[PDB]
Amino acid sequence: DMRNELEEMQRRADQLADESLESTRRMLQLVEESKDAGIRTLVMLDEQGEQLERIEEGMDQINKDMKEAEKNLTDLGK
Amino acid sequence: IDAICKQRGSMAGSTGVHDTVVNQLLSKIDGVEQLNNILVIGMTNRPDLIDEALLRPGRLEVKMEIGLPDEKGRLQILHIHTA
Repeated sequence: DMRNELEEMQRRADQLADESLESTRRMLQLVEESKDAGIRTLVMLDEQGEQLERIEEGMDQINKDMKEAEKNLTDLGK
Repeated sequence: IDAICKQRGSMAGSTGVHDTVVNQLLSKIDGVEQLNNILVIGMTNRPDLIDEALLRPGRLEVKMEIGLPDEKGRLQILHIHTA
């Protein structure tokens, strides 16, 4: 009558982490810095676009003025 | 202490967590590194269940038995509790 039976106990392997808290924090800090740099680039790019738009009008005005002056001088000369 | 420390083996489980604990305790109390600024006191009701290894020279090695008091002890206890 040496017929034995058993029961079982369970253990849980550690969840997936303990490497997600050293590279993670550095990743977040770098992401924040990149976000700030992107915001600054946004602002600078908008300012540059405004300045180019401003330049356009003066360019067109000088072109028109020179063309009209040349035509007038030619007309009077002949 | 008998809850944690029991004879190696003599347990029916696959995890085997009752042996690593004892081995770690034995290594820390008496290991390669010499730590000599600690004293450990362990009290129990069933000295037999304790693993034999822990009871030897070097490890523990001083053991006291607290028995039932005598007439003088009974008188002192009654005086203490009736003061």
